[PDB]
Amino acid sequence: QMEEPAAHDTEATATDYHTTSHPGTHKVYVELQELVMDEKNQELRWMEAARWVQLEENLGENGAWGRPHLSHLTFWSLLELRRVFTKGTVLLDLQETSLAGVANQLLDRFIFEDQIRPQDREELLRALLLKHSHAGELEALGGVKPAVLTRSGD
Amino acid sequence: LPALHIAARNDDTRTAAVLLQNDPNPDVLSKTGFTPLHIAAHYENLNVAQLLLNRGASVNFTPQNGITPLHIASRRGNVIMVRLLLDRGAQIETKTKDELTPLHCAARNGHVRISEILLDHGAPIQAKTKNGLSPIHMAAQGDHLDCVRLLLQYDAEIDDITLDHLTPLHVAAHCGHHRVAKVLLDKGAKPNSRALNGFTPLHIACKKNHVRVMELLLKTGASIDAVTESGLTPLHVASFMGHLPIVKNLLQRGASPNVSNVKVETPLHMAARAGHTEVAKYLLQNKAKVNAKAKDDQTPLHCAARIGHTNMVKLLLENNANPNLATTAGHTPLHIAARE
Amino acid sequence: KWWSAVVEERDAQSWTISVTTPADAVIGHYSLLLQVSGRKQLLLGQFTLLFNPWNREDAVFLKNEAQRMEYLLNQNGLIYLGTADCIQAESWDFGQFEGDVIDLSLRLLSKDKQVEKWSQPVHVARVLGALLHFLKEQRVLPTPQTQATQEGALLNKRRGSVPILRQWLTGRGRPVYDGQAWVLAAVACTVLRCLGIPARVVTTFASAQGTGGRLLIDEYYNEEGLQNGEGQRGRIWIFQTSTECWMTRPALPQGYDGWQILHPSAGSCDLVPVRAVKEGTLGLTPAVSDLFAAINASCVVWKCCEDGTLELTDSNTKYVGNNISTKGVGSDRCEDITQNYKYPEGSLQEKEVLERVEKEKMERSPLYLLLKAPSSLPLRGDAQISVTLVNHSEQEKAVQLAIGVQAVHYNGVLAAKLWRKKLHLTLSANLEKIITIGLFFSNFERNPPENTFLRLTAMATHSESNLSCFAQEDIAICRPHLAIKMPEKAEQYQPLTASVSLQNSLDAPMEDCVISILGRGLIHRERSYRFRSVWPENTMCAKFQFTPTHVGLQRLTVEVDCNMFQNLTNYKSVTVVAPEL
Repeated sequence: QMEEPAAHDTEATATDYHTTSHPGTHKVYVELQELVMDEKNQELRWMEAARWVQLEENLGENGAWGRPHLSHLTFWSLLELRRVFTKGTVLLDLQETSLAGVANQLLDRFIFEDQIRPQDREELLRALLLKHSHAGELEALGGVKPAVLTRSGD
Repeated sequence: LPALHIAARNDDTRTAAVLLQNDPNPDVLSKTGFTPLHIAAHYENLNVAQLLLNRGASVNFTPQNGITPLHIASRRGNVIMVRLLLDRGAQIETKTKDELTPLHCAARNGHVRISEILLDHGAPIQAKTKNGLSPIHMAAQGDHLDCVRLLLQYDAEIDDITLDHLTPLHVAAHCGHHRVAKVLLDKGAKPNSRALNGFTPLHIACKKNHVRVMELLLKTGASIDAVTESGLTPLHVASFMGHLPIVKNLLQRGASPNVSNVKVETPLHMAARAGHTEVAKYLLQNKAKVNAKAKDDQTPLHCAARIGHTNMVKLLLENNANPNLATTAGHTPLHIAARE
Repeated sequence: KWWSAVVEERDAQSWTISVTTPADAVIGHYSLLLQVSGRKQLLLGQFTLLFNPWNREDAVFLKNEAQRMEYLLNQNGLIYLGTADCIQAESWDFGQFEGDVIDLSLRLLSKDKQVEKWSQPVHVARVLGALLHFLKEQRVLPTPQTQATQEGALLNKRRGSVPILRQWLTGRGRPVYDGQAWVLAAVACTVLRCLGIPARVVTTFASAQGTGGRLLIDEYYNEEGLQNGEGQRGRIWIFQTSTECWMTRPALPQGYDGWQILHPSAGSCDLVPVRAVKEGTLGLTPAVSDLFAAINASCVVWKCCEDGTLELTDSNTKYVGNNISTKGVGSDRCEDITQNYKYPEGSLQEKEVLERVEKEKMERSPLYLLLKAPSSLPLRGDAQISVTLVNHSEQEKAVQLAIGVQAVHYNGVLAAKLWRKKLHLTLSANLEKIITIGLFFSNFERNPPENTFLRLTAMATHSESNLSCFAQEDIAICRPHLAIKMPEKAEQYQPLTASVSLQNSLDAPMEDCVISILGRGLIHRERSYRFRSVWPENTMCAKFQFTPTHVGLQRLTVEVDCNMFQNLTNYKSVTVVAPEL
């Protein structure tokens, strides 16, 4: 068999990639999406849940946005965020224009640090490229429910 | 129409668009006879090239010269024009008045990529113009190295000749390019190959005074001793042309001034026919018998007397050639000195 | 011709305005202002204005299109190193179209304070050449005298041009030691490709950089066959890089458009057209004489002795300024443009120009040898060399033959004394005699440095006559070959599998084998992989998988490091096409 090598990190050559251009200051608009599946056909899709223009504004099951309000979290969220960000994967100054390239480079960087197994690359690349609906289509969909992926894709 | 070509030169799209909206003539001849497509191929204006090729612009529309637009586009070297003209249809194998193929014009200027594309599209590598020169011979003339490498890599018969039997080594030594000589040597060649005159490439290098080519040929192993069909030697050619450093190198690396031609003549005899002085001193310095007889037994004083050169004699008198010596006819250096 | 704007398309809530530009305008950051009769003037945005070799009436204009696409739009270049006998390409990345190059270049330019003379490329080119030579003289550190092999993997690896530009302007990265000072030309080319001036990087092997105005170079050699002492005012370098830019000369008399060499002087720079170098006109520009002296000048060699008296020696003549080469257009092969710099040697024309320039400057052996040596020598290996000797004298003669081998940097700087051998011979009866001798690396005295070239010298001293014969040759060191297997065409957004093969030709097992892959537009930044020990008999074979993203023509590079050697680079090209709809 052709023996595949192991990974190795060396930061001797990192400083040759530090840009000097000032990016500036910019305001932000945050959007959160998660995997769900609609009832008429067993098809997974990404659905938005809330926005953060000024305050957290959530999306109800009827499809109507509520009132803005302050952002309160839970302790398990912050604990797991610190734990998973301590061993997370970063990609700075990526040169892309379409989501497929970002997905492919992110998957390759995942494979490099042994986050996931190589035989799962196909399933995640199929997952991350589904269509992304919006608020107008929900009443056309008739409702959506949480949908976790499976190896066979069902 | 003398201005349609001006619109082609400036890539004036709308003017030519109106001119072909009204007029139905897609090709007219100038006084020279070149079509608008020929002048479009020169200045590389391709929007009008598309406009012409949309209607009636025959790619194989040869005047009495026979110069296709593809020939000019390969001449000046425009790549995208070659791809466009070949995509719309082109007959590669054509002839000019001088029967020049597009590969011929491509090889002469030095554009290597056009040659790659054309040889990919089925142009025959082996060919013979009016004389019979292959494209590798012409590209070897213009000192285009990587074109020689490309023609060798795809396909080339190296030891090809023409009507005057000329290996590419011969034209390389006649035009003074040692760089292509290196490639032709290490890939494959024969220094022993002789022309119609019977000349080695060493003889041509001795004639046209290129030195580095001589060094490469002798480091390969072209023989010092060689006989031209006249009967000469490279030492004799170097003496008759008046090149001193070639004589120096050839006499250092092992040579004999004592050599006889079909008429028995030393390089002293072969030198005093023109009177190069320093080559005479250098040949006399090494072992050469100045007391010698020619075909009619003329001494080198006899051959020197017809020149009228004064100080050439005293150097010959340094090795005391006697004026007692005379030819078969009885003539003496005094006799020829009074005759001339 | 002058600044203009037309309102071509009109909507009830929109205008489409077409701004046009004059052919001769100052480049830099502009700003658009709109002033109606009533209101204050309003800022509309910002833009930048550069040169275009596509316009016919502009000065810096290229007729052919493929020359434009190679010399202006390309980013993945080659730089040729090694001796003139074996030329080794090295992959280089200019990266002129990065984000920060334009603003950095304009900030470097704006230290001139002569604004109106920015409309012309001559002034910009001269100023930028002077500034970049000054910065190179500022920020380049000399080599560490102590031996650090464990950090030699980091001292001499190059990633491109843009990190060096950043480290020269701000000084927040890795420095560039004197071992690689030839990057400057490439850097300048980067700046010109940023600004709109087409440019390329040429390499002259065996150039006479040093003092100029004199067509003669002296070199001193030891009794044993080495070079006593270090340095000289004018020496023959192994190679030298320079920069060519394409423009038109209006200030000169008519007939000098085209390629020009950029020449900084020890600071005021200037540029000289190549046809001036070929024709030999010294008085056209003060820099032409030194550059023409830099291409075709001849050397004489002196012999030092124990008494201190110097002696002239009869040696074989060596050539200067041969095998001028650069990157070919539209491909990945070398092409020599050397016909643009010299006439063929020994023509009537070159003899004419030599006699004319010498006339203008006037106003201001019974035995010999010759040497056959190979053009390339394997690492941890051996080779054979041969010296012949021919005498011309009826009497027998005794001779002492010495052979010296030593490594040298690329600028003639001596590095280490390696080997010498002395023997006695007796030639008789005017017969030639050949001596063939092997050269093994195990017989050496020291390990050579990272980037050196060996100089092999031979000196035959006649016992009777003090006049001695001499010969020298240069040999580059070759490293084992690195095979890259990869298909020619690939589909976008698809997996692609490359293979890498290496054979341990060397006699030592490799340890700590660390390889790295990178490439612009293929992999994001840089990847590293580790391996087991490689025995001298066995090979290694590895496989990687990635996915192309940007359509067109790319190339990837691999780089191998181990304990025996560092920074072994290679490359391979690929054409990726858009997916079928």
